[PDB]
Amino acid sequence: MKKYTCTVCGYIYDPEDGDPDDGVNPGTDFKDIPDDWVCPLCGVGKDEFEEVEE
Ligand SMILES: [Fe+3]
Repeated sequence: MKKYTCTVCGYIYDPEDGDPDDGVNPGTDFKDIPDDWVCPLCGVGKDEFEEVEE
């Protein structure tokens, strides 16, 4: 499971951690996060995130 970055503020979604306080449990791949979820830090939608490839 890849990490994704919010391209607006730099927040990194790490699938190991999830975003549990917004209902996204540890182990949830980015593509399975409900599509109305927004960046916890800046509030933009999923469409401004990009996969972290390295
Ligand atoms: Fe953000």
